[PDB]
Amino acid sequence: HRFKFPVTQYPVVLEIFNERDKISAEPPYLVTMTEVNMRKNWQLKHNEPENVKKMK
Amino acid sequence: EIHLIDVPKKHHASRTESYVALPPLVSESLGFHNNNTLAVYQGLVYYLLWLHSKYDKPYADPVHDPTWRWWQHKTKDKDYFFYLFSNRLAAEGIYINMNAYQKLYNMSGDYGIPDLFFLDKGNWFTI
Ligand SMILES: *[C@@H]1O[C@H](CO)[C@@H](O[C@@H]2O[C@H](CO)[C@@H](O)[C@H](O)[C@H]2NC(C)=O)[C@H](O)[C@H]1NC(C)=O
Ligand SMILES: *[C@@H]1O[C@H](CO)[C@@H](O[C@@H]2O[C@H](CO)[C@@H](O)[C@H](O)[C@H]2NC(C)=O)[C@H](O)[C@H]1NC(C)=O
Repeated sequence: HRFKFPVTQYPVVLEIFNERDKISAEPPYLVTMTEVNMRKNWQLKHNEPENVKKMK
Repeated sequence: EIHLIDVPKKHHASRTESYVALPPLVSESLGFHNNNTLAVYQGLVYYLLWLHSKYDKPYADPVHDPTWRWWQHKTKDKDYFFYLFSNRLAAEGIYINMNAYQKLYNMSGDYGIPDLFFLDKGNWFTI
């Protein structure tokens, strides 16, 4: 997949599949992003509701 | 044969208030309880009945079901607490569940015609 210069607000939609259903990723299922090629010119923006302030 | 159907809710008919206080979980592999775990169970049951007594204050309070004022802010941390218990990282291995200690209003349990009935100003029942 090809992208135009600045890629802004690219949505990372994460779906959990559970045989019968596929639900969206929940705040209990906290996640980490890494860049396997070691590049570091990228940013990730996220909202923190008062359900993970302590998990995080 | 004789059968009673369309019976009326025993707890509503007899006007009884019912609470639930399940024991705290333990991370011990065999599942046994220490004396300290039973002490924690004792104190939690006492505090439940203490709120039962303090709910009779004249002022309404914002939310019904007195146990609310006990949990309140802590209800936002449940996952965190549960996490520390699942990986057995939590203090003495005890787990205190919010939903374990609460007053039940509507349950579907034992049935049949209740013994006591209470009536007030023209209200009726059927059997
Ligand atoms: C990530 O980007 C999405 C856009 O795809 C944001 O979702 C929008 O959020 C606003 C609220 O600020 C809503 O009014 C829009 O309806 C949402 N759009 C969609 C498609 O869901 C999302 O808020 C962004 N993430 C963060 C943490 O801000
Ligand atoms: C559970 O039993 C332990 C004993 O196994 C109690 O701990 C003792 O407490 C007394 C306090 O007077 C000390 O003199 C003993 O030395 C303690 N025992 C040990 C092995 O240290 C403990 O108090 C009991 N739990 C509760 C809640 O009372």
